[PDB]
Amino acid sequence: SMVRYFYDTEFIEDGHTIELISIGVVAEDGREYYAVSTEFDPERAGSWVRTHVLPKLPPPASQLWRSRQQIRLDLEEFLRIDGTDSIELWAWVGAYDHVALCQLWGPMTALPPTVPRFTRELRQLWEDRGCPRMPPHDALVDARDQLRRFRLITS
Amino acid sequence: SMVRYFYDTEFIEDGHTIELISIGVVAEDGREYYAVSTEFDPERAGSWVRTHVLPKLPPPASQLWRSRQQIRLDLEEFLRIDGTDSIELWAWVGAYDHVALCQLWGPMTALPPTVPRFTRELRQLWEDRGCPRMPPRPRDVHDALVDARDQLRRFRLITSTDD
Ligand SMILES: [Mg+2]
Ligand SMILES: [Mg+2]
Repeated sequence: SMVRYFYDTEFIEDGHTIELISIGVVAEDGREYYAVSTEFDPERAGSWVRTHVLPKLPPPASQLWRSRQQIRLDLEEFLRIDGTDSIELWAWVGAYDHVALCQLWGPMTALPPTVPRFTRELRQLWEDRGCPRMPPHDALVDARDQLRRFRLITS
Repeated sequence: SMVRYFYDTEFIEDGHTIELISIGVVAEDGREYYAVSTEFDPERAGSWVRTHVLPKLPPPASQLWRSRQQIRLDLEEFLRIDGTDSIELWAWVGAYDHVALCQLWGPMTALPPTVPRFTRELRQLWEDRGCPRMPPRPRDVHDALVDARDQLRRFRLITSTDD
């Protein structure tokens, strides 16, 4: 069968690279994943990220802080890539999010075979369904909200 | 009061950067844009890009070869970023193509206000309509302008449907 995952990332981007700060992913079965990268340089954060992203992060002793390799491994387990379920990825205005996600494996040719090479655009579905009314920058909170919006849109 | 632009990019992406090779854009009113960047390093190309993308590029002397700044300016004009129509960007999937297009303006904060921050995905629209049988993929698919043209043709079939 098919399982949908809704995700969001926070990152530092400068028109050239995208340095991942955090990633939240929620499956439609209710499972949740959240991690913060130990490998981004907070000194490179612009004012917006420094004031709206970085203060919401966990304290530094939290086990939520993980290396990029750990996050990759954690996502391979979370997405159940070794099993037979098919995977759909969804994000809201997530072009950069998709890149940040794929770059945890490398070039998009390094993606595990069962992870799709594109992320469905939740904003597109929303508009396609006539922009139904939905409810009123932490990545797991945002990912959770995307799932909630999908279920409303598709109800 | 809205105009749809269908686009494709070709690039060298290595898990860190996305270095633009070319971009093709087709407006649903028939207008076309195509340019090839003078700034990507062809030696950095992988074997797949070397065989499928590079040989379809135009000769060095072609006026199609342009700087990144020039492509930006050209796109500001072509998309009519200061016009009254709203702009819709469409591509087969967006993601890497959307980042490659938008990095023409540098960081996300510098994208002109009227350019949308997402690209509508034809692949998603095609699936949402029940995966209708489509025409075959054309002769030179990894020529960015050929790709964009074909995307518009598909969009029209997917939406000029009986539903
Ligand atoms: Mg986001
Ligand atoms: Mg492309």
